[PDB]
Amino acid sequence: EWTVDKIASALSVLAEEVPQNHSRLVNFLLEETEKRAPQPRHLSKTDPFAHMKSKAIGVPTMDVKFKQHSGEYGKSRNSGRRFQYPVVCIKPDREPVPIYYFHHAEIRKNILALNSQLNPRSQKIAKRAQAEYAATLAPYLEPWLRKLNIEGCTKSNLIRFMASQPESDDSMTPQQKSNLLDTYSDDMGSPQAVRNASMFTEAWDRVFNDQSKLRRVALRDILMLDKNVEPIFDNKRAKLMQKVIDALGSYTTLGCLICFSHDCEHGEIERDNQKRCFSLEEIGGLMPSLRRKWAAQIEQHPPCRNECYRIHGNQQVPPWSENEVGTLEWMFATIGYSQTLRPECFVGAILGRPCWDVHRKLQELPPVEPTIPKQKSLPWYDRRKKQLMSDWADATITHEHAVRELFAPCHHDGPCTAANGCPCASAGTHPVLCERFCLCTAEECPLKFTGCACHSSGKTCLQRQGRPCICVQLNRECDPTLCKGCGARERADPENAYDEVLHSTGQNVALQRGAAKAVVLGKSQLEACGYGLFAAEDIEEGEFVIEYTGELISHDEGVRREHRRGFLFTLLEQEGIWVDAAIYGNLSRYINHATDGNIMPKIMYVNHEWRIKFTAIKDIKAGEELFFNYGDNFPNLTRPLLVPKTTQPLFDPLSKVQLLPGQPLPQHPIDDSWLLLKHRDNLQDFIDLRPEEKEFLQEWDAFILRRHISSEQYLPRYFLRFVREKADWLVSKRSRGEEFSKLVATLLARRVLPERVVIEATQVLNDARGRLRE
Amino acid sequence: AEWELPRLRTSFIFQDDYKSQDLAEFFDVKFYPYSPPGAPPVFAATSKKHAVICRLTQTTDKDANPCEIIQLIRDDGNEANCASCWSKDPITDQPLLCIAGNEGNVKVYNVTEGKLYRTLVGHGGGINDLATSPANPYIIASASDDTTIRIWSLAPEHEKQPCVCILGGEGHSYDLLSVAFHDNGRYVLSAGHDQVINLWALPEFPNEHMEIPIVIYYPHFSSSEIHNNLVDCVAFYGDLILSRACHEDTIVLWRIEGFSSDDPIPGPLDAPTPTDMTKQTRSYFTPSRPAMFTRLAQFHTPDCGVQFFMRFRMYHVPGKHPILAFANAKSKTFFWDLARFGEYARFMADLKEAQQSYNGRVVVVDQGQGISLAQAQQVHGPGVGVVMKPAWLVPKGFSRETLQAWADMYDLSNPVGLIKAHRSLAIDGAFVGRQVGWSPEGEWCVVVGNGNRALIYQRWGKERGL
Ligand SMILES: CC[C@H](C)n1cc(C)c2c(C(=O)NCc3c(C)cc(C)[nH]c3=O)cc(-c3ccc(N4CCNCC4)nc3)cc21
Ligand SMILES: [Zn+2]
Ligand SMILES: [Zn+2]
Ligand SMILES: [Zn+2]
Ligand SMILES: [Zn+2]
Ligand SMILES: [Zn+2]
Ligand SMILES: [Zn+2]
Ligand SMILES: [Zn+2]
Ligand SMILES: [Zn+2]
Repeated sequence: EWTVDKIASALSVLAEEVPQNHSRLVNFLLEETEKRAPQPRHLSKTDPFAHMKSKAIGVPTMDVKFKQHSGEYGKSRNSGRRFQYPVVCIKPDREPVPIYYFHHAEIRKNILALNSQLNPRSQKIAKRAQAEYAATLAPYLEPWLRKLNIEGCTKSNLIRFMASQPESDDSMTPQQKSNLLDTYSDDMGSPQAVRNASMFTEAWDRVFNDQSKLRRVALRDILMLDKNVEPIFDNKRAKLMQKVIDALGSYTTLGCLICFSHDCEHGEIERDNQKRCFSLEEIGGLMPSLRRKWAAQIEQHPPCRNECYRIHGNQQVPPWSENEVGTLEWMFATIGYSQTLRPECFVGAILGRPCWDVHRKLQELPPVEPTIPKQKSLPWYDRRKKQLMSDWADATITHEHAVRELFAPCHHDGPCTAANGCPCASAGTHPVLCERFCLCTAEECPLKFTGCACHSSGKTCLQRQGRPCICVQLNRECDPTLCKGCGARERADPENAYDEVLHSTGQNVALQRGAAKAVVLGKSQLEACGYGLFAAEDIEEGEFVIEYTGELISHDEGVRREHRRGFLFTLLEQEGIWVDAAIYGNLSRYINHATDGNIMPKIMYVNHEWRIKFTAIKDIKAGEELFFNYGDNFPNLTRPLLVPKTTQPLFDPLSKVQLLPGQPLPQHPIDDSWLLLKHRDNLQDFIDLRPEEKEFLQEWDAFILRRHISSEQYLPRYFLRFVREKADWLVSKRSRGEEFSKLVATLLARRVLPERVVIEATQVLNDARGRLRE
Repeated sequence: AEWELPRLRTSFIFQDDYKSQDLAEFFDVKFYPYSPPGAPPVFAATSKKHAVICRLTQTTDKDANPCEIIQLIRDDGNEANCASCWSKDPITDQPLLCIAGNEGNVKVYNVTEGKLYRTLVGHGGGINDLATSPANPYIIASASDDTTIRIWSLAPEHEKQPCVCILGGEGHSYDLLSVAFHDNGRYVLSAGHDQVINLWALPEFPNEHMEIPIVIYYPHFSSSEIHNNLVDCVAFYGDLILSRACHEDTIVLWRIEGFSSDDPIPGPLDAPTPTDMTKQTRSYFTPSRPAMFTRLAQFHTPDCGVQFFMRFRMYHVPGKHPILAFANAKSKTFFWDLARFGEYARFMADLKEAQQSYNGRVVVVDQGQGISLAQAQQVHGPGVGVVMKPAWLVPKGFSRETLQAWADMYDLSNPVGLIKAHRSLAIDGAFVGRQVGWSPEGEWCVVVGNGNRALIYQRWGKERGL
């Protein structure tokens, strides 16, 4: 039977093995390192200096005074001798490149930055000391408990004691003391077991948390490192119909509406680097999107080669796991009331089961209400003629990106009016049009954007045409899906970027095409500037030159960064987003300022991204340097392609080697591996996700991110390439196909995957398994 | 003889060459590491404008000068220099000296014939440190104000584009001061004004032209927590780390949890990325939640004050004792012999064993005499305990002040302790030390610092009878 003092006595005796083991370990590692001392390598066979005698003496000449020393004192022997020496002068054959800070890496598209810490000093120092000691002592707590063997003095019971103590208020949280006492519970056992745990805790803090010191740690500090306590204090969490909803919640929470990845550059970062994905959850989760898919369905081929239910539909088939009933439920809900596609075939290939089997477990949906309250058209925008009229530049702020705040696209149930809380009509100073991701249909809603109306066998969708181009008026590029006359479907596809004959016809998609003009880093013609950007090919006035890409950051991160560094481009002034190209960007970060520029930036809306495009305002000959007038864009928040002949030295962007007039211009493919790795690890860091979802999420994300999709026009093609290149991999493990099956499920729920590709993937997966059957 | 520490033998002062009348400094010294074993050792001392190259020859005369200056090179450009390293011509095997400074270019000098071998261009700011790889003498690493490390190759296949690798990304965010190679030549440490120490894993480099250098975005270990100030010097000691920061007056011996140079070299996609912006340490190597590094020992280095860019050097050689050397900012040169720690702990063990195995009747006897444990046992027979005490343990049974003196120099039981220098040699006049360098066979130790002064220390001399 113990006291706090007899316990503090025994912890004192047990604690003196800590320095002993330390000395043992340091001595061991020192002895080990000495033994494996490295032999000096690459010795020459001969003393290369052997032939050289002292050089002491119109040659440049320099002095050296030598002193000699002896005795333990180091006292001299005299004032010392002086000698003069000839000096060999060697000039260098090359100039340094212009000044720069950081390695400048290229990125194809803007990336979303996290907020960084700005790194009282004494509290920082003291916490580090305490942390280092907590790690020293943690390995000892359980061997010592074992050795003392005081009833109720177990690691778990000391964790329970801590959670019940008055410091559970300043340290802990709703759900923090909840799920602590979920894994552990409250009961500490006998009345004497609770007394022991509390006397122990106090003896520990008396022995090791001596407030006189810097090397000091509370028991609480050590218990917090426990692998079962630590997850409770880690804020990296990703989160009949309620069956499906919960099955797809990973995909409806993480999957991006713009680019279809689950870790991408879209969405919002909060002050604590919690991220709201731009996902189905920002527009109401699964249900509003799905109840609408059905409502469109009610208001309206060949067999699978896996023993089609269409022909068969005995016994002798294995029992069904609940994992694989769910798999058929959620493919049944999100295919819904289809005519051209049924679950059985596709479930049949997701699970290794015959198509007739899933039909006799299937054979063995909430009602959908049909209303269209007819709204009067706004006088400033006809969506059927796709045209704006009269005072339109005053009624809306759809084109004034600087004044616009971002909102979740509307997902209400009625008309898009202030009365129903529609953000589009009413959140801003004025109405903005509803976009691709709003659940209205430009059929219900007069505010819906319908694309432009241009068609021309020549060039169209130009900066000024008889009827203007509504997309150009709204300062946006054309939508590959809405703008069906201009050729946007083919010209915004990056696979046609260098089809020069395609792009000589049909002109407002330069950012999505992704082809910049040929340009080249060099030393700027301007005194007091370092680097500049030089055109490498002739650019005609009006042509798009390049995009300003970089890290997207918020106002306060921008401030933190201007401090930390002792050039932050404004993208959205009122929302407070800036593009920072100090490290990540492209060659447009090197364009210099001139009041009389030859290019000009414009903020463009591009399929629910905002982006900075540079356009020529004069003819620019190859070799000319590019300037634009900075203006307010940079606030203080606090025919082979050839190196042109130019007066100024030019550089490879990476090697900083100097380019020679007329050799081939270096076009280096963009290195994105380091960027995939960050996104792979951001998914891995979620505590909310099982290993089997992580594995598939990370495999899809690695594929789809390299494609930078901005538009659902191109998803079905890349979705097909994924199932082809990965079908061998998807039928290997049963976890993988079921995860696949949820992705497909939530893409169907958004009507974003045509079912002509779902029946096609059913083929590739049945085939893939037929070749696995070896 | 093996226990001998150095003593001052020669000092010289090189004429002021950054004139404003006496602020000139020697910033680097390095002995040539590629001479056949036993050749007379040669070293280069780098001032702001000159490379002083001197041969050291042991003497029998206490008053002879062992030092002969065989070559003297001036950088005729506008640069001020502060970093050097050695390499070799890949075709001829002649010594090359690499010199680097504030214009951002590495000059490579053919020093036996007073010509420029070539220039390495590409850094966007001043270079503060150079290091040759122990595994390949044609591979040099440079640490720059521009935040990056560049890896250069003098091998013939890379003459048209010699930067084979840039260590960039967001590992460092201010000027780097220190770069160091592991012995295997694939692990590189970097440190600077941002207080971050980084460990990078270099790829194998193709033995053919590279139009661009490999770029590495993520170090495999990274921490700003080992020090609380700017880090100005870093080095491997085998697999262990030695490092130093301004205002701390220590050299920290520490290790990375789970790092062994006997495991396979991780690739670049094994690196840890910064998914958590509040974590100040991340590591690929981590084997309840453990430390990612652990402090081992702290060599006490008093009176550096606010001076930074002061560098230490360990002598680490098969079959000789490891010696850490460092000169502070008040004119003192400190030495530690790392093999005294084991012999002291071994001595204190035999002492405490025998003070219980004989109830205190223990006579302690010096080694380094003609007297064995066997001869000394004969003098009192099996009645008494005889324990052999290292000759270099000098008193200040044993006194309390003697035990505290010995514990201060040799006890490795406190990772936040301060291990006193084993020898502490005073320097005449005001002297801030910048760099230390050892001869191949370790009989010479050269310390260069301000006033363009070099202090030359010897041990194992041949002097006799003035
Ligand atoms: C961290 C410090 C500060 C915030 N910072 C950040 C960066 C990216 C950067 C750079 C740099 O990466 N530039 C390349 C470059 C770009 C990116 C764009 C254009 C149009 N043009 C360019 O060159 C350079 C300098 C700097 C300092 C002193 C200096 N002088 C001093 C006395 N006179 C001689 C030289 N010159 C340049 C600072 C930088
Ligand atoms: Zn996205
Ligand atoms: Zn079928
Ligand atoms: Zn609405
Ligand atoms: Zn809307
Ligand atoms: Zn609407
Ligand atoms: Zn148009
Ligand atoms: Zn359009
Ligand atoms: Zn168009």
